[PDB]
Amino acid sequence: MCDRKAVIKNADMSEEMQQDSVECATQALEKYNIEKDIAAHIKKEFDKKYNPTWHCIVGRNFGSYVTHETKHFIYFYLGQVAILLFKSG
Amino acid sequence: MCDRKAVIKNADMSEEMQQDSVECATQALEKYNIEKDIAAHIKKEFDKKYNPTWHCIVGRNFGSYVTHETKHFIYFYLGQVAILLFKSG
Amino acid sequence: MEDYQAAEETAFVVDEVSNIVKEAIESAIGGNAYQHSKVNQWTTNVVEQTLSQLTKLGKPFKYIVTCVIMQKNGAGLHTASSCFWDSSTDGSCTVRWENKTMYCIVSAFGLSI
Amino acid sequence: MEDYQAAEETAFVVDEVSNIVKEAIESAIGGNAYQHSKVNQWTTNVVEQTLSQLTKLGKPFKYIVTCVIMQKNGAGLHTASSCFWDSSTDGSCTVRWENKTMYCIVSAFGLSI
Amino acid sequence: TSDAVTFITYVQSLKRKIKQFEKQVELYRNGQRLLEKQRFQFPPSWLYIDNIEGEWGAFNDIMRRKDSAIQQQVANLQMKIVQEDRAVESRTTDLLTDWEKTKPVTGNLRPEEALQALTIYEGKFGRLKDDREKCAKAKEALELT
Repeated sequence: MCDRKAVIKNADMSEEMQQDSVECATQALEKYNIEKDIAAHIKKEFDKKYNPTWHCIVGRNFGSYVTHETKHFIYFYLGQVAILLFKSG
Repeated sequence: MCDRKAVIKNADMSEEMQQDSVECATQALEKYNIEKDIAAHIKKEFDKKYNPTWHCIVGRNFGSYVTHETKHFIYFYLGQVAILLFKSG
Repeated sequence: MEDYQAAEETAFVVDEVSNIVKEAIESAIGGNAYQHSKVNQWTTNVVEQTLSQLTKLGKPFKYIVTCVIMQKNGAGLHTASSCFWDSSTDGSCTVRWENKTMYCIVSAFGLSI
Repeated sequence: MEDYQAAEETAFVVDEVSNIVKEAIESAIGGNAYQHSKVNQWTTNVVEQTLSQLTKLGKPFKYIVTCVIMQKNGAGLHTASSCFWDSSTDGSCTVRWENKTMYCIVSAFGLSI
Repeated sequence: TSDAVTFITYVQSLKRKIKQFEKQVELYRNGQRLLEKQRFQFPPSWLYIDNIEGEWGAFNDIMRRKDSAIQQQVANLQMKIVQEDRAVESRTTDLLTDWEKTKPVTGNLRPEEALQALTIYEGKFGRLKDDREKCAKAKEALELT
């Protein structure tokens, strides 16, 4: 297992869901190679788990400014991949 | 005005709405040098004009998979800059 | 011919009530979106233009007009109004307008004096 | 003393109409939860019950009853009405009710014939 | 609003603490920096720094956006408290007149029945005292009137 340490760069969250995000994003990165598809996989899996709807981006060079639901916003780094995921809707 | 041709990849929203996005995005790119500030500009002015809640992503490479309400989705290129703007809230 | 003209003058025409309500609503709100703090002012406007322009008609009618404004967030819409008057001289007109995020229904009742 | 009793009988008394609206809402709605299908039935029963009770009063008033029933989803609700009549005789009564999941605003207007 | 203005007082009591916590965060935001240049292995359930800093900035902004705003519109509350204390003074004068009228100091009245009457008077007098003291405490807590 490639130990890609997670550095979560912002979160209005509980910790358990943040670590779920880290683990499943690591799983998606291990499973797929397309940033759009990584975000897609993570978005469906949280939509299934903690009820819709989120918005997930996976990439290297991107900047974001959105409005999210309270206690439902995370943004972290795995390896060289920044992953944002916020619930709004 | 540097005629950065807005080659528009994905669009579920009207053409005047497309052109408003393109004009004020040229505005945001020509006014700001940080993609985060560009996205904040565009989301804020769409929140002012087309009501909350907007979500703007400005970047050079990224993978996005989000759920948007109908008639409220754009994903285009200004130069090499990819801009994804969608409403969800 | 004169009797018909007098009856039309003293009648409650539904079409002009719909037009007057639409004009009042459009002047008061127009392209503005839904704002909870401004619903009070929007309703007050709609009703005051409606009542003023209905009084400007000069018809011998007591006017009762009600305005309801709604956020679009999936909530249901309905307006039910059953009344008891003389149908030959008193009338009612309900106008529903909607925009991207807001519903506005105004019901105007004109009763003979 | 007789004149006061006659005036009370012939006047649009607000609290009686308010209690009529409460009885109509409680009978038609009660504690049942909001359902899109039953909204029309609830509104029709409320309005007809209010109209029947107002007519049973025997007062020479034309009665106008409007009912709004609302799903609770965080949307603000405001109903406004500014009207012209002879304030000495005609009256109005707007009453608001609510439960865990529903609002209900009923407006009853009585106009002297 | 009393309870509300109580919480209003509460939020003022938090303001200093906010600054306090803020500077702690400042101290913290220095120490954690050492953490990465001392090569720390950050645990998974460790909530990372930028998370808390973003949400705390959001906290402070929302508080100072809305609490202050709701604080300025207190004139309606001010007049409500004014009329409430005016009614309290009116009821106090009415109770004064009732006490002057009600004096059972004469020995002809039955001690038990006059005792029950004085007990009803003392119950409503305690209610009046509670009303007066709660109006005074609301006035001094709001402290703008």
